[PDB]
Amino acid sequence: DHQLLRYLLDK
Amino acid sequence: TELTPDQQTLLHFIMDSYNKQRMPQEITNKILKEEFSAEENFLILTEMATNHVQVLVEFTKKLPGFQTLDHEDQIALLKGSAVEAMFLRSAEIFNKKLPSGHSDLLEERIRNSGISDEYITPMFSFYKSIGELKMTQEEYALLTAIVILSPDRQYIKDREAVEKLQEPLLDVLQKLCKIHQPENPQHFAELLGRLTELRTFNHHHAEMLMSWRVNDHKFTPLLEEIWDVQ
Ligand SMILES: CC(C)c1onc(-c2c(Cl)cccc2Cl)c1COc1ccc2c(ccn2Cc2cccc(C(=O)O)c2)c1
Repeated sequence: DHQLLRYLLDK
Repeated sequence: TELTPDQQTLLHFIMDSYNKQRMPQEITNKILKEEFSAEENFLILTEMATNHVQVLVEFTKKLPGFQTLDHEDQIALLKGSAVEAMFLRSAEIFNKKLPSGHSDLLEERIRNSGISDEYITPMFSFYKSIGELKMTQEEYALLTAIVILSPDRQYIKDREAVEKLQEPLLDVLQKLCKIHQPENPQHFAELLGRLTELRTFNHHHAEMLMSWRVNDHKFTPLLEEIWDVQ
């Protein structure tokens, strides 16, 4: 649901 | 009017990330090198769109006052502004006639990519129109940030904490529309018109994704995410 975007915002 | 020392950094802090990251030559080079088929065209456009969602998260990453907002709010924002930022980024290319854009060929692949006609017309019109404004990189970068940080978005939570971030940028755009464009007052109001037009394309787009989806057209995991389930 937001796994990929949340990841990208925590890099 | 000019620009307070506090707003003098908003222009730089923003105009920095805007140049800090561009698209890989290996990708934008395919617009020219690769063949011109309805699949190869659609495939290349998917590639750019996907690679661009990253630059977006990165650019939108910084944006002062951004990492302060609720995590269930940064997502809504990135999702609701994905396509609009992308649309505004391509407009810059066709208008700036950038060398790495290959707009002449790009416009080719675009027109022949399974895209409906109803949506192919408005698309270029917006391009010719917005093009006529002879916008400046500073106008593009600020307008984009303005687009990304739009309270009015859907599934938002603290719509009030967003307006506290967009309003500042909006104030720095007008000042420029009075400083670098005194001869015409409406400039600022010209640029804000682009916010409602971009929004019109979100509507066109949700639909052109359906046409694609029914045709066994898949998108990357990342784009599927941002555009919701593909
Ligand atoms: C999924 C794919 C088929 C797609 O669906 N709708 C759109 C679509 C269309 Cl056809 C028009 C407008 C918006 C979208 Cl989403 C797209 C991808 O189309 C584009 C076209 C141009 C784009 C992009 C992304 C970037 N650019 C330009 C660019 C070139 C070089 C460097 C940079 C940079 O990042 O500085 C940008 C995507």
